[PDB]
Formats: sequence, C-alpha cells, structure tokens
Amino acid sequence: PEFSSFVVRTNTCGELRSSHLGQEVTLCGWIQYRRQNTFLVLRDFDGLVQVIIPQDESAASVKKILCEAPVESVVQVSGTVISRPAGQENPKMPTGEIEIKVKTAELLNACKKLPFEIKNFVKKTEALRLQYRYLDLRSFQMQYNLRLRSQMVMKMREYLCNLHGFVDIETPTLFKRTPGGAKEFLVPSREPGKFYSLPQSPQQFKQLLMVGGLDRYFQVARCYRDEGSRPDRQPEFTQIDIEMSFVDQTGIQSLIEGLLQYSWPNDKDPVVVPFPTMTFAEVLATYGTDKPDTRFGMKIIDISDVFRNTEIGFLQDALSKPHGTVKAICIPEGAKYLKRKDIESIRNFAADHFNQEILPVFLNANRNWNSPVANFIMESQRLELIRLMETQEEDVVLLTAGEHNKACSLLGKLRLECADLLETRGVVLRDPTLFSFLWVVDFPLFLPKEENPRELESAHHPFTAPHPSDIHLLYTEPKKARSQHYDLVLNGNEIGGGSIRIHNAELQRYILATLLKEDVKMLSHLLQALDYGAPPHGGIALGLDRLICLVTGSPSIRDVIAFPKSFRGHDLMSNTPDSVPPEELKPYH
Amino acid sequence: PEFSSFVVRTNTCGELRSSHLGQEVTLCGWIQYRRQNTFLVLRDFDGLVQVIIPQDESAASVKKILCEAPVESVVQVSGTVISRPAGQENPKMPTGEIEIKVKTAELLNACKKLPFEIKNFVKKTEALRLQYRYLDLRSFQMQYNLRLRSQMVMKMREYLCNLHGFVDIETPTLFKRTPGGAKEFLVPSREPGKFYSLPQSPQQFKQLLMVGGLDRYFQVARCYRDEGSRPDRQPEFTQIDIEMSFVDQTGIQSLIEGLLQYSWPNDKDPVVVPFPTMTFAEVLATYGTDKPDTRFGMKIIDISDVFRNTEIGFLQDALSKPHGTVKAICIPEGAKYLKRKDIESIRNFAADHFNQEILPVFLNANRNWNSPVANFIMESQRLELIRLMETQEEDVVLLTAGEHNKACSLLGKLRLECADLLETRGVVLRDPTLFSFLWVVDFPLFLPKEENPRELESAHHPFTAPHPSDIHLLYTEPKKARSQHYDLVLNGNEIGGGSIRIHNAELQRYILATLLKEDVKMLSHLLQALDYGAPPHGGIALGLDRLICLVTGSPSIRDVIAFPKSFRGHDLMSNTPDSVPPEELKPYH
Repeated sequence: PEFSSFVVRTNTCGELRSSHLGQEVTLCGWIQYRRQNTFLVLRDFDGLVQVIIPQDESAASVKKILCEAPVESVVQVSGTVISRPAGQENPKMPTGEIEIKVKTAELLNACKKLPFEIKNFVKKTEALRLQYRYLDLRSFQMQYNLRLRSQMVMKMREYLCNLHGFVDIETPTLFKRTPGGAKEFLVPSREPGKFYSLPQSPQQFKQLLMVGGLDRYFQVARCYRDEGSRPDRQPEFTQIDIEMSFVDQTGIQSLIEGLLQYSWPNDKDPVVVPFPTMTFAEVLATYGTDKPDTRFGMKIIDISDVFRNTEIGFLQDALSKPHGTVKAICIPEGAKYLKRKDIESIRNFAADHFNQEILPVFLNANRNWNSPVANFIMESQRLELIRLMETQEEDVVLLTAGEHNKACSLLGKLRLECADLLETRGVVLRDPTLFSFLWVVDFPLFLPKEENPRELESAHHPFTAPHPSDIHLLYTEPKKARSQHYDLVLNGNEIGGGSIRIHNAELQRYILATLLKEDVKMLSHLLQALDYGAPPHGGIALGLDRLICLVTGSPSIRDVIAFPKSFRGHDLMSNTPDSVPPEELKPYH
Repeated sequence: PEFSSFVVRTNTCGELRSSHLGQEVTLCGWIQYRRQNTFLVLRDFDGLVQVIIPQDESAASVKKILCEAPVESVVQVSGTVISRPAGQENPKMPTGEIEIKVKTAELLNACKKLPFEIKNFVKKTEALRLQYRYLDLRSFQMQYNLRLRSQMVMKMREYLCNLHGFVDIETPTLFKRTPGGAKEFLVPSREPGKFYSLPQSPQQFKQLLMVGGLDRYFQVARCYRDEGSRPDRQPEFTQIDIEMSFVDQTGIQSLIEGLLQYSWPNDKDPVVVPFPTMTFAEVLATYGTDKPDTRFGMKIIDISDVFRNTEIGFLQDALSKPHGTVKAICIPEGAKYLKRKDIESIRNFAADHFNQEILPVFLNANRNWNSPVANFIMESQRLELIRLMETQEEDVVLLTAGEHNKACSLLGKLRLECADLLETRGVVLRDPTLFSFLWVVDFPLFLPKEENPRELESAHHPFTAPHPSDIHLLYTEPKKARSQHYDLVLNGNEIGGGSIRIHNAELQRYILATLLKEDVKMLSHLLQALDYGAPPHGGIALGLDRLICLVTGSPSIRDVIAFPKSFRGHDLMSNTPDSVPPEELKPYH
C-alpha cells in the first residue's frame, strides 16, 4: 500500500516512527490541539504526530501562521524528523517517540468554531453526529468503520472474482415490480402513466444470468426497502448477491465459509473452519429461535424420559397430551452468581411470556436451601439429572413442562433472559469480541397466512427447491414439505440467507398455480427462461451493513454507513425527502 | 483461478487439453449440436469439447438420453479423456486434439425450440437479442464482454484500494435534487408531498467525503440520467468516481494513467506511458473539436501567413475581417487512393456542414490534372506549402478560409470525412486494434447561454478551481477566465472527465452569487463544510460503459451491459416501465 502518494506530501502523519529519524519530510493534515506557544499536533486520517512550533527570528513568520491557525484547520507543515528529548516519549501514541521540527509552513484552509469534539470520537447524539456528518467522519470511529468495510469488501471481491472466478455483474436498478415479498418504491417515467420501480434485490436476474452462462455470478447491489411497518431501518442497504450454476447446498455452504474466512478483518480474531450446521427443527427446538446466539451455550434438552415415573402432579398432566413434553435448560455458575432474588425474575418471566410454570431446580449448590417443589426432584433424580443436564458444582437447571413448541419457545426466550441477567451483576458470556456462525437448513417450503389458511404463501422465495424427500408432500400435504432454503446466522443475527432456486418449469408451473394466477403476466418471462434450458442453480444473499456492523461492534448499522438516514429516510444533514414546485411534477403526472 | 470448483463437476468444458489425456472427468454443460448417432459437443461458458456417443449394449441407456436431449439443453456427462483418432484433430478449437468417452450421463434440463442461433453469436436484431437476452448471454460475444468488464473493473479496484490505498465508499442513491447540470428522476416517498430524487453522480458527496478525512475515495456508482432530449442511451450507467485530498491536476492526471495501464485487459494491446496532454485552445485549434481521434493525425494548420500577398478574390475577403483566417488540412496518400470522383463528395460536404468553400489543392501528385483555382496557388506557393503543410509525394491539401472558429469546426469534421472516405476504397488509418489517449486541460470556466448572455452558466461544474492565472479575470471579465477542469479522451470519445473542486467558501460565495441566489437553500450545507476546514481536493469521473465499449470494440454500449434498455428505457425482455392499479399510488400521492 503506497498510501500517501500522487500528492504533494510524503509520509501520512501517523506513519512516522523512529525509522524516520533525520528524514526530511513534508506532511499535511488537520490541527487537533496545541499548548500555547510550544506545541502542535497534526492529524491525518491515519495517526497523529507532534509538531514543535519553532521559536526564532528566522522562523517567526512560520510561528505566526502556525499559531494563527484556528481550532481544527488544514495546514501543511514541512520539516525534519527528530526524537523527543529524553523521556518526553509517549508510548500511548505510535508517533510518540518522535516529533517534527518545522522548517516552513502554510495555511491550506481555516475553520470556525465546530460544535464537535473530534478527539474523543465525539459523544453520543445521533441527531448532531448525523446533521454534521461530514465532520463526524473525521472521528477515528467512522474512520475505522468505513475503512474496515472498504477493505474487507474488497477482499471478498478478491476471493470471488480473482480466486474462484466469479463475474461482477451489474443488474439494472429501475425495473418492473414483482410483488412477491413486499411492495416497492416507484419512480415516475417521462412517458406518462407508466413508471419503474426499484428492486428489492437482484433475485429476478438471478435466474436469467444463470440461464445465460456465467457459471459464477456475484454483485454488491443496492437494495431498496419501503417499510410501512418499521420506520427505523435504512431506506436503502447493500447486499452481496451470489449465484452459482451446477451447485448443491453443501457447495455454496462451503463457499460462504471460505469467503468469510478469507475476508475476516485480520485485525480482530480469526474465524473458524467449516461452520456447524443445524436443521430448522433442531434450532427451533434446542434454541427457541432460528437465530440463536450459540456462543452462549445454554441448551434446551429433553429430560422427559426420566419423568415416566414420579407421579408428581405438575409433570403428570404434562406427560398427558400426546404432543406434551418436559424439557430443561442449565444455567452454568448461576448457582452462585445471581442472587436468590433475581431468580424470582426468571419465575416472573412466566407471566411475561405466555404464562407457564418454570421450576428453578438447584441440584448441587445451595441445595436444600432452595427448590421447594424441586427438592423432591433433586432428592429423587439427582444423579440422573446430573448425567442428563450435564451440570457442574455450582449450576442451576430451569425446568419446564408443556407442549413441545410452547416449552421450546419459552426456554428459548428464557436463556436470553438468563443472559441479560447473568451478565449484569456478574460475568458476561456473550462478548461482541468473539463470533459464532451457524448454518440453518431445511426450512419449511410453505406457510399459511395472512389470508385465511390456506391460501398459503411462499416460505421465503416463490422458487425454492424442496428437499427432495419424495417431493410429493407438496401435492399430498403442503406446508409439511421442507425446502433447500438456508440461513447463515452470526451471533444471534441473520447475517445472510438464500436457497437453491428451482429449474425445470414443469415443477414451477403448479406451485405458481396453487399460489395464484395472472401472476403469469409477470413471471412467464422467467418460466420461459426455465423452458430454454436453465441449468440447476443456487445462491445466497449476504446482508453487508449487517455483517459489517456485527464485526465492528457498532451500536447501529448507521455507524457502518457513510451517510446513513435515521428514522424513515430524512437524512439529517441535507433536507430530504423534500417537496418540490408543481411544474416539476408536470413532465410525469 | 480455481474456476470450476465448489460444485459437482471437474474441469470446465473448454479447459480440456492433451495434458488431460486419461484423466477421469465428469463435466456438465450445454448441448450445442450433434451429428446423428455419432457425435456430441458440450459447451461451457469457457470453451466447448467433443463427447462421443457410446454405442453398446451396456451404454445403450446412456445413448438413449444423450440422443434424446433437445436442441440446446443442459446435460451432465461423465467419462474418460481420450485423444481423437489419427488426424481427426481440429486445430481450430482448443479441445480439438481430444474427445471425451462417455461412461455415464443424465439430463439436467431440457428445452424447447429457441428462436436463436447460439453458434454464430446470433445475428443482428436488437429487438430479438434483447427480448431474449437471457439466451443471448450464452453467446461468446456477451460472454467475452461481460467477463472482460468484470475482470478489468476488478483490476481497477485492486489498483486503487489494494495498491494505492483508496477506500470504497457508497454514497446514498435516493437524495435531494441539485439542479446544476440537468433535471433528475423523482421517487415518491411514503410521507406525502415530499420525495427523493436519484443522483446524477456522487459529486455532492465528493466535497463532504474529502472534508471528512478519507484522503483517497473511490466508488463505482450507478448514475441515473433523465434526458427528455435526446433520449437514446439508457437511464442508468456505471461510473468510477475518484476523489483525492491534497492533489494537483498533474497528480490525478498520473493516477488515471497508472489506473488504465494496470487495468488494461492484457488480451488486446498494451497501453502507453504518460498520456500526451493538450490545452482546450490547442485541441480546438489543431483538431477542431475537444475530442479528437489522434491516432489519425490529420492536422489543422494555419497557412494564412503566406496569403498576405496573392490578391486572389477568394482569400482576399477572408483576410478581411479582423477575426478571419485561412487554414488547411493535409490528407496523406489521398492523392492516389481516393478516385477523382469522391473528392467531389468532400467539396459537396461544404453544403452539408455550414456551407463554405473547401479547395482541393493537388500540389504534387496528379498536378496540373486538377486544381482549377488552386493551380495558381500551386504554381505560386508550391514549395512554401510543401514546407508549411509538410506534404509528401502523393498528398492532397484541403484548403479553407473564413472565421477562425468556423473554418476550424469545418476542417475538424472534414478530417473525419477524409477518414470515413479514405478508409473505404483503400487503407484504414483508424484501427480499434490500437488505442490513443489524450488529456484536454484548461477549459473555459464560464459560458453565456441559454438565457440571454450573460446570466452565464457553469462550464462543467459550479465548483471548479480556475487556473490561477491572476484568478481575477473572474471579476474583470468572466468567460475569459479558464479552469482546472480536465477531460480524458480515447479515440475521439470522452472516456472520462473531472476538475479540481474549489475549497475555501470565500471564493465559492460570489461565484454562486453571480450565478444565482436562494440556491443557498440547497448549497449552504455544502459551503458550511467549506468553512469547516475542507482541504484542497480534486478528482475525476470515468464513464465505465463507455470505456468498456470502446475497448471491446462493440457497436453500442448496450453490448457491454448485462440487461440494457434500448430506446427510452423500455427493457424489451420484461414489460417496463409499466402502468399500475390506482390503489398503488395511494400510499404516496
């Protein structure tokens, strides 16, 4: 990396070290702060270095402007690199062993009082940080974020296009509306009555581009969302769209693995070898949501087998319904971390979420000092629950009973409860420092609402290859047939998702037929391409702003975006979306 | 490049060579054509290879489907690589020394009669090629084009982000309208009365991002244009937007040079070391347009000095007006290449373009057999015009007289006439196989119309650093002051352009003041960033579709685009822009 080059400058401010002692250099940057007549600190985007204000008869004309420069202004300074006298060194900053002795200077631009503290990476005000964003970008935070994004994305670009031979293909933005997932933004055309609509994602051209050769396609595409429901999320975001020809699920499953591994920032942590997978059934059961945390490690396990006996009233009626069961989660070290008080909050959480009894069994630590109903369970099944739940010296097992799904959802939310609990007043088991990736496969193909069941709906995408599994459960009993759709989850977030799009229009035809007709208006152009010898093809979308936010550890995805828009568009920096004089509506309608 | 990998396949169809003899391989692809029971040819995106239909008792079930596959369908075929028997070899194709012997097969997808010839890279019907585009993409032409684009662009991405340390920064698309250059597309927002507008180019954020640190910015941005007149080339196109901090003109002048050199496709021709530059004055004078061909070399030169004497009536009145002059161009070898007939077309071209007498002087070859008026000029000034025009054995000089600008424009278009003439019925002096680049600097800062001169206008961009040159010609006599704006021209095209945007709002203020006021509504947010200590900064835009078209030698820029739109939007493949039921206008207005 040449860095500062093709410019009048040498050696960006922060790169100077002892190696540069004695070297003549002319560097330019911003004025951070100074102490009276003695000091100056220049700051580039990179680091910052210390410039000593020359005090002399010959250098007085230089000292003039160097001390006349306002708060943070742009100055070019030329001089020689010298080592800081004696123990003046500042190990806290990289340039700290050296200072720069001015020869000449000049004032590139001045500035007025700026309502921001650039030193501390500002302070948290969204309104102000955004209104002044061109200022805020100077902060080392925005700098680190945007530079990370650029870097990592470009390394992905390398992994795909250079390494594995994809092609960077730009699909058009302004296009026709395909109302499968959600409604789209409209864009009036000069020709009256007819107008384009921004795409939700380049999933339309996903099939076509695969039909047209191009064995490997990839794009970073700007996708747009008009959201009636949540004014919070961005009006536009960025996705890495990947599509491959002649590939199974396991293949692209490895593709994203190698992609994230190669692209991983190298600054913070490595990533891991192939990501553990799981089935929609298995995550929904053993976690309680399809997007679990997984670094947590608090597992839902089924102990019902030891409860066949023990006719205690609670578990009795639980084992009754043919769909009923009794499961549990084990919170580690919770035996003594949480006070005996805040477990009553866990019990109270029953009331919050779909009220159901949760039983705090202490089978080892604080034993007999707790567990009023569970004292019998402890004194009866202790060793067995030690084996099953796999507990430790100080541990506590939350024990619930009811329907499979109901109890799974319960313990699922409740382990999160144990997270946000055990982290305060103690150790935190979930740190934004480390990362856990999990594959979620075998999702349902169809789901019933919002019209009265069943007009169904497409699970995720209208065209999704069903896990072959006789394939016919489609016709026999839909919603009972699964798909090849997959989701990548990173630390409880959906980082990306996709499916194996289905070829051979024969299959497509009737799925669209049960779903609805006259949709053939829209999609006959696509199914046509299906009858033109479309190859088997599948791919995945990767939310970029999401992944980059997650990796930078930012509070919101607006910290990983150059000029984001808070709260239903409305960029706070410039007035927009704004009105406009009527004669500007004239060329359209 | 791993190429075919992460998939069930080995060895993409076209890569197989003698090196692969005996290697077991399973490859999948498209069926191009076959001869009866004997032959098959599979085609990947890459090359194509020859599959021999096995005829046997054990292989009959394979021969069944392999001969049952329709015209062009998708088949996977597994077998062993063998050499073609004896002299069956086909040196015309890369896989031609080998064929592939089937072991097993299967039919991935079939197809119906497709109204296209994929072998010959179709035939020219824009309507059909576009309507069926997902088909047309299979053609080796679209393949080469899109793959070239992806490749080269990605290498530019390397040169900037990897090599010289730029940052890839996505500026928002939906935004507020800044009606400097042209009107923009509008996009209705869920909140009634106020709506966004697509950007013409990320030139807005060009200043801000430079204010905010990020010493080097770059982006490939989708720029949307709406031109009511003249609407031929499509609404959206790709640009490479570059902006640097603390850089002169000469710097980025070298930047784009290194960029194009590093990025040059390597397939066709090298590029050249630093591009020859020229001044707007000099190109307009010695070429006749700011975008000359330069590989051509037919120069406009001023011979008026030898015409002070020689009171011949024609040149007489020409030397009369204080702004009048008599200039000429010399077409080489034209003396005998063109017939004595088609020079009457050059003379007739007077009538076509702003009718003015052009005089075909033959001063050497076919002498005295031509030049009715010019025979005197020849017999008088011959040696002198030999020196001046620098002619050769067989040469002919086109001689015109009139206003400086008028005659310059004339000979400017007329050398192109001599190009398209001398190339047919003879040698072609302009070959796409070679590229010529030229820098055009020192453009005017201001130009008078369309309101009555002078309400002026911004030459190119409102904020453009004037070539310092006392700077004050702004106030004294505007339109007489030049700028630092630059244009890159490649083979008579404007490949890219930009300027050094101006810092220090002091200067900006009055330029915007003379131009117009209440524009401060829009741009006070920008000039604010000018008073916040914006560094000196400058950059350039690079038309991507243009450059890629020019390098691939395509007829139109729609051959370098995945899914282009011909003739005022209207993608021919899908119906768009289209109308839409009234209740879909309801959420907006």
